[PDB]
Amino acid sequence: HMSAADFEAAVAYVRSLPKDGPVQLDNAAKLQFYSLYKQATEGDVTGSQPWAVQVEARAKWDAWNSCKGMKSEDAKAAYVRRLLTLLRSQGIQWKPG
Amino acid sequence: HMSAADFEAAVAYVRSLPKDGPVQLDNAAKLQFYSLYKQATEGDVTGSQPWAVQVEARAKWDAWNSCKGMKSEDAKAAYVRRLLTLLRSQGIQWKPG
Repeated sequence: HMSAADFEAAVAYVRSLPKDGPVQLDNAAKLQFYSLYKQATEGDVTGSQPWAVQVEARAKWDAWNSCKGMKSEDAKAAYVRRLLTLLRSQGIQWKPG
Repeated sequence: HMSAADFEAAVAYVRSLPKDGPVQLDNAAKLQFYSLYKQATEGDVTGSQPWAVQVEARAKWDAWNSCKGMKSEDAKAAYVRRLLTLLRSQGIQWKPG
């Protein structure tokens, strides 16, 4: 079954999605994927908080900061689970391959 | 073109390979993928060196220790490039898609 070991396949799947294809990502989803991806691959949020005026960079950093403390494998599992749940919410089933 | 950004896709591809499929991985290749993967995703080698009688665990840790100091993004790129060159050496072309 699917585990954190499928995190890379899930990342590759998200990266492969076309701009206007069958899968749509709202800002919330993009921020969830971004922050879990960074937590999974870099650990806790790095550096200083971006300027408020950089609202997208700041939102990304804040979303990553909201994951501080999460173990890398737990972030990987959460990323995969979120992809699976998002795809189901759009009528799509996924597995690696 | 391909870059470290395709690391996840390359990992997922290697995981997808069946035991006796078109792609064959010798021990050297397995140790290269393992050590670059660990370097890329965890940084420098962790913990104590395994006992020699544990030949495979020792070989894997030693291969990871040989990557110590390598920047994570450089490890990712090296992994992707190694997959591309390994596949070419068996008459296969790969790309994420």
